[PDB]
Amino acid sequence: LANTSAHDFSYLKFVYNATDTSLEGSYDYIVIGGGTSGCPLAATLSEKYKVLLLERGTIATEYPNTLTADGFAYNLQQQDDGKTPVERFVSEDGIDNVRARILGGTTIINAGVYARANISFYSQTGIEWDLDLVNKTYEWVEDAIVVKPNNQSWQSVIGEGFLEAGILPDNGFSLDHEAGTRLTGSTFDNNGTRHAADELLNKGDPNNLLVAVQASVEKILFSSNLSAIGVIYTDSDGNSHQAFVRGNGEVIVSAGTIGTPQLLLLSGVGPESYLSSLNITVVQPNPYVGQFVYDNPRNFINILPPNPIEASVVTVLGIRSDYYQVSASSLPFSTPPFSLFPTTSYPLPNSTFAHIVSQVPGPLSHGSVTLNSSSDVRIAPNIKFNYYSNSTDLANCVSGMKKLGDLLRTKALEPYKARDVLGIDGFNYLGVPLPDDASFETFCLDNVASYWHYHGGSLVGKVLDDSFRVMGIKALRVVDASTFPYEPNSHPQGFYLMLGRYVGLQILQERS
Ligand SMILES: Cc1cc2nc3c(=O)[nH]c(=O)nc-3n(C[C@H](O)[C@H](O)[C@H](O)COP(=O)(O)OP(=O)(O)OC[C@H]3O[C@@H](n4cnc5c(N)ncnc54)[C@H](O)[C@@H]3O)c2cc1C
Ligand SMILES: *[C@@H]1O[C@H](CO)[C@@H](O[C@@H]2O[C@H](CO)[C@@H](O)[C@H](O)[C@H]2NC(C)=O)[C@H](O)[C@H]1NC(C)=O
Ligand SMILES: *[C@@H]1O[C@H](CO)[C@@H](O)[C@H](O)[C@H]1NC(C)=O
Ligand SMILES: *[C@@H]1O[C@H](CO)[C@@H](O)[C@H](O)[C@H]1NC(C)=O
Ligand SMILES: *[C@@H]1O[C@H](CO)[C@@H](O)[C@H](O)[C@H]1NC(C)=O
Ligand SMILES: *[C@@H]1O[C@H](CO)[C@@H](O)[C@H](O)[C@H]1NC(C)=O
Ligand SMILES: *[C@@H]1O[C@H](CO)[C@@H](O)[C@H](O)[C@H]1NC(C)=O
Ligand SMILES: CC1(C)OCc2cc(C=O)ccc2O1
Repeated sequence: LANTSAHDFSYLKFVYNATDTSLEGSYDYIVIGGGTSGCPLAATLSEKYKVLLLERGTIATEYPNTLTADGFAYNLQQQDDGKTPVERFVSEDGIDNVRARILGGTTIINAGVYARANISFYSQTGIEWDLDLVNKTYEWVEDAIVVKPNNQSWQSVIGEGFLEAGILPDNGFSLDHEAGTRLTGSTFDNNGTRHAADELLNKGDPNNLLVAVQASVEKILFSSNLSAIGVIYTDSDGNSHQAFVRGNGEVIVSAGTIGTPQLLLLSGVGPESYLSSLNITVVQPNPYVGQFVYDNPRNFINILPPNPIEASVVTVLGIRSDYYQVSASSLPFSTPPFSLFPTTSYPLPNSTFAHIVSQVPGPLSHGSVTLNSSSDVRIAPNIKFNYYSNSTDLANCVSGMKKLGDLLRTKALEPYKARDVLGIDGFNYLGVPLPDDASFETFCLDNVASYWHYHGGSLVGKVLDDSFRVMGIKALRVVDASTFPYEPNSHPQGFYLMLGRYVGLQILQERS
């Protein structure tokens, strides 16, 4: 595990403005998106080869509130001016959401929770994983940026509560996704400093790795034996740039669940009928690009204790097969953190509150990503998740919401009631309190938010082979959250950080 230490920006010595035309030319690898998977991938490939990492966002030093636990709410509260580290969007379902626009990607804006994948996930995928390597790669990430969190009074309350509510066994401190109650790792250190995927660039070879920031990759370039050969990207002034791969090199798309399918569709990789209807020339027909896009539901209640509670970052997890629960305690605010609540018309708290949540696993419900613009990558694509279109997800939210009921009934939570009455109506609620089964179904459907753990759109077995290659195209891979249809665990940053380096190692091995 990592120590308490300042955020390591040493890698800025090889970070350049995309306006610099001397970045243009040939590389062994081009990685698109300096995010959760993309940074460790680029750092790994740079051990042996010349790598260009292209990131549309700027550097995290420009937005200091990204570098502390205390800053979490600020980045969501801040207006999206097209330059900010948080990009706001609204799914076609009507649910407010965010994605990262910064070097380090969503690890620079997220809630810091670190877990390893459910050990059953690997065999469920049917990919021939090198499981020893997976574990060495987890340790490489964890050594760099993960800590054992210190005690936080709210998280200890919630852990006592989960155990009293029957979420057993007590797993103590563990990074593993396993049934029961545990303290998990965090990418916020014990001084509250955020550590993130951008610090994994410090593991790259500074003679081999170049990073362009404010680089908007607009198109993947192909050969006239179809190969990816390069990219077109534009800089912050709007001028265009080209970079290419050479010899046995490859372009990897690491632009996230939203950005990867968007760039593939803009490049003519996607469903023939759909692309044809936009007069986009088809380079590689594939009916599944931007299909099987998922967003795990977040359902929640908010309690307002009659005495102040101390704000906390989530470290204590309550895990069952059918639901994953946590709680954060928060200061009040008069500017809402965008997407914490599903719409902007949610009532504001004006005292300290506990946000107590359950996450639907999978989920089984899915939607898609489609282009809004057929040319401009800076225009966000359309995204729809179809929350609770699958009855199994609704069934699982019902079970989760019943367990949050059990949690509000524990001795652990009894001190946070406004009235010493027998029932959970003894709490004061911000928004809709918990309510047979139909009332819980209505509550699940009506009060859903994003968990922010959206995934899919470029699935292994649909768009990619078991080596993350785009089927039908040489020298093109995708490595990020677009790649799997089901969550590897409650909190997937750990899996995607691991995946970046792991796939980089598989690329270096395939080539040796
Ligand atoms: C608010 C929030 C809180 C979360 N909290 C947690 C948590 O506590 N723990 C946890 O495990 N998970 C959490 N998650 C989820 C997790 O952080 C993400 O699922 C994961 O980081 C996604 O990694 P990725 O590489 O797929 O995408 P990203 O990390 O978003 O990386 C993609 C990168 O590509 C860039 N990009 C996009 N398109 C282009 C383009 N055309 N050209 C150039 N660059 C481009 C983006 O700017 C971005 O930097 C959270 C998510 C959010 C939004
Ligand atoms: C870890 O993932 C595994 C496999 O995806 C889950 O085990 C499955 O769970 C369902 C519901 O309990 C069972 O009906 C399946 O048959 C199980 N499959 C296998 C291969 O064991 C497990 O639930 C996940 N664990 C947690 C705690 O989320
Ligand atoms: C890149 O250069 C332009 C000036 O041409 C400037 O406006 C922009 O802020 C720079 N971006 C970064 C990330 O330095
Ligand atoms: C990988 O580490 C996990 C704990 O995260 C352990 O359960 C598992 O047995 C390890 N697998 C191998 C192949 O060593
Ligand atoms: C595609 O181009 C043809 C002209 O070849 C035109 O008839 C049609 O409307 C165009 N469709 C779109 C959506 O641009
Ligand atoms: C683009 O997104 C807007 C939201 O601004 C949506 O309402 C509009 O219909 C979209 N256009 C296309 C072509 O998808
Ligand atoms: C839900 O998902 C399962 C697994 O994909 C699928 O078998 C089924 O068709 C879906 N169920 C409903 C209610 O649509
Ligand atoms: C569980 C979850 C979403 O984690 C993070 C979080 C942060 C805040 C502060 O704005 C408030 C509530 C909250 O809850």
